[PDB]
Amino acid sequence: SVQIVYK
Amino acid sequence: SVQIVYK
Amino acid sequence: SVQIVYK
Amino acid sequence: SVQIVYK
Amino acid sequence: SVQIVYK
Amino acid sequence: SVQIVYK
Amino acid sequence: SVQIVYK
Amino acid sequence: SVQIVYK
Amino acid sequence: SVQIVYK
Amino acid sequence: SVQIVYK
Amino acid sequence: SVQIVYK
Amino acid sequence: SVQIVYK
Amino acid sequence: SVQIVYK
Amino acid sequence: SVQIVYK
Amino acid sequence: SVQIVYK
Amino acid sequence: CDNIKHVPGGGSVQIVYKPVC
Amino acid sequence: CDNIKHVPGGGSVQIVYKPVC
Amino acid sequence: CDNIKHVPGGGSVQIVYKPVC
Amino acid sequence: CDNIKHVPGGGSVQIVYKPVC
Amino acid sequence: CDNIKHVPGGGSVQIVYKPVC
Amino acid sequence: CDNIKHVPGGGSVQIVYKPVC
Amino acid sequence: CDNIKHVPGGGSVQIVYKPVC
Amino acid sequence: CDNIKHVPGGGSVQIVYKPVC
Amino acid sequence: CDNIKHVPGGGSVQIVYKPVC
Amino acid sequence: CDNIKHVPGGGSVQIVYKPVC
Amino acid sequence: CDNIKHVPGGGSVQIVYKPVC
Amino acid sequence: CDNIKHVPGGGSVQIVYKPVC
Amino acid sequence: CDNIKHVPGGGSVQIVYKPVC
Amino acid sequence: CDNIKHVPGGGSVQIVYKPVC
Amino acid sequence: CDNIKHVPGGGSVQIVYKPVC
Ligand SMILES: *Cc1cccc(C*)c1
Ligand SMILES: *Cc1cccc(C*)c1
Ligand SMILES: *Cc1cccc(C*)c1
Ligand SMILES: *Cc1cccc(C*)c1
Ligand SMILES: *Cc1cccc(C*)c1
Ligand SMILES: *Cc1cccc(C*)c1
Ligand SMILES: *Cc1cccc(C*)c1
Ligand SMILES: *Cc1cccc(C*)c1
Ligand SMILES: *Cc1cccc(C*)c1
Ligand SMILES: *Cc1cccc(C*)c1
Ligand SMILES: *Cc1cccc(C*)c1
Ligand SMILES: *Cc1cccc(C*)c1
Ligand SMILES: *Cc1cccc(C*)c1
Ligand SMILES: *Cc1cccc(C*)c1
Ligand SMILES: *Cc1cccc(C*)c1
Repeated sequence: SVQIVYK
Repeated sequence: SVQIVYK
Repeated sequence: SVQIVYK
Repeated sequence: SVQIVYK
Repeated sequence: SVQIVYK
Repeated sequence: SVQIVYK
Repeated sequence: SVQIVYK
Repeated sequence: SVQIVYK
Repeated sequence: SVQIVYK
Repeated sequence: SVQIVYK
Repeated sequence: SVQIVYK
Repeated sequence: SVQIVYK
Repeated sequence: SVQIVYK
Repeated sequence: SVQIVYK
Repeated sequence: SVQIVYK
Repeated sequence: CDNIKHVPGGGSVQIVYKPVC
Repeated sequence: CDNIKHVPGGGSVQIVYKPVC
Repeated sequence: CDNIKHVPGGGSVQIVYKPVC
Repeated sequence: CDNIKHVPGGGSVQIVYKPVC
Repeated sequence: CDNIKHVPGGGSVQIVYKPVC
Repeated sequence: CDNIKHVPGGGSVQIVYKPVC
Repeated sequence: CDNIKHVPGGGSVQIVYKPVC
Repeated sequence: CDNIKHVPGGGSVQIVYKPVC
Repeated sequence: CDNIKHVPGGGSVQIVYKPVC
Repeated sequence: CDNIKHVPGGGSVQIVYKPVC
Repeated sequence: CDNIKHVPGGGSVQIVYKPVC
Repeated sequence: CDNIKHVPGGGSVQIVYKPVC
Repeated sequence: CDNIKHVPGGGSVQIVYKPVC
Repeated sequence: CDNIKHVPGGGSVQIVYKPVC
Repeated sequence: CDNIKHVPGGGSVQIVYKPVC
């Protein structure tokens, strides 16, 4: 699972 | 599952 | 499942 | 299932 | 099932 | 080609 | 080719 | 080719 | 080729 | 080739 | 785009 | 893009 | 891109 | 890219 | 890239 | 195919050959 | 195929041959 | 295939041949 | 395949041959 | 395959032949 | 789809669910 | 999809779910 | 996908989930 | 994917999840 | 993927998860 | 495509571009 | 494609570009 | 592709570009 | 690809570029 | 690839470039 938080 | 939170 | 929250 | 919440 | 909530 | 023999 | 024999 | 014999 | 014999 | 014999 | 020139 | 020139 | 020249 | 020249 | 020249 | 309640009975054979869906 | 409640019964054979989906 | 509740019964045979999905 | 609740029963045979997914 | 709750039953045989995934 | 000049505007959401094409 | 000039704007979200193409 | 001129703008999010192509 | 001129802009996020290609 | 001119911009994040290619 | 007896003649060119089948 | 009797003749060129099958 | 009797003739060129199968 | 009787003739060139199979 | 009877003829060139299989 790709979990990316942008700022 | 792709979980992306943008700002 | 793609779960994207935009702002 | 695509679950997208916009603002 | 596409579940999109706009604002 | 589907070849089905029923009994 | 699907070849199915039922009994 | 799927060859299935049921009983 | 899938060859399955059931009983 | 998958060859499965069930009983 | 298919681009074929015949002679 | 398929680009074929025949002679 | 497939680029084939025949003669 | 496949580049084949036949003669 | 496959580059084959036949004769 | 959405919301399909497929309940095969006794000795039922269903064959779907090269669907696109 | 979404939300499929597949409940095979007794002696049920289902064959899906080369689907694309 | 999403949200599939596959519940095979007694003596059920399912064959999926070369799917793409 | 996402969110698949696969619950095989008694004597159930499932064969998936060369899937791409 | 993501979020698969595979719960085989009694005497269940599953064969996945050359998947790509 | 060929020669598509897709120019989304401000706050535009497009969802294409399981296309075959 | 061939010759697609995709030019997203400000705050544009595009989701393509399980395409085959 | 061939000859795709993808030029994302400011704050553009594109998600392609399990494509086959 | 052939001849893709991918030119991401400012603050652009692209996610490709389990492609086959 | 052949002939890909990938030119990321300022602050661009690209994630390719389990590709097959 | 099933049972296709394709017998090209002299100097015959056939191009199938992005089929799904 | 099943049971294809492909018999190319003299100087026959066949190109299949990105099939899914 | 199953049961393909491919018998190329004299000077026959066949190109399959990025198939999925 | 299963059961392929590939019998190339005289001066036959076959190119398979990045297949998945 | 299973059960492939590959019998190249005279002066036959076959090239398989980056297969996955
Ligand atoms: C509704 C449905 C049943 C079987 C196969 C497909 C692709 C769809
Ligand atoms: C709904 C469904 C059943 C079996 C195979 C597919 C691809 C889809
Ligand atoms: C829904 C489904 C069942 C079996 C195989 C696939 C690829 C999909
Ligand atoms: C849903 C699913 C079942 C078995 C194999 C695959 C690739 C997918
Ligand atoms: C969902 C799944 C089951 C078995 C094998 C694969 C590659 C995937
Ligand atoms: C024209 C187009 C847009 C999005 C997805 C597909 C497969 C095609
Ligand atoms: C035209 C296109 C857009 C996104 C995904 C695909 C497979 C195709
Ligand atoms: C055109 C395209 C965009 C993203 C992914 C694929 C497989 C194709
Ligand atoms: C065109 C493309 C973009 C990202 C991943 C793949 C496999 C293909
Ligand atoms: C075109 C491409 C981008 C990233 C990964 C792969 C396998 C392919
Ligand atoms: C019948 C046929 C010819 C060429 C390509 C396909 C996918 C099918
Ligand atoms: C029938 C056929 C010919 C060439 C390529 C494919 C995938 C299928
Ligand atoms: C039938 C066939 C011919 C060439 C390549 C593939 C993947 C399939
Ligand atoms: C049938 C076939 C021919 C060449 C390459 C592949 C992967 C398959
Ligand atoms: C059938 C086949 C021929 C050549 C290479 C592969 C991986 C498969």
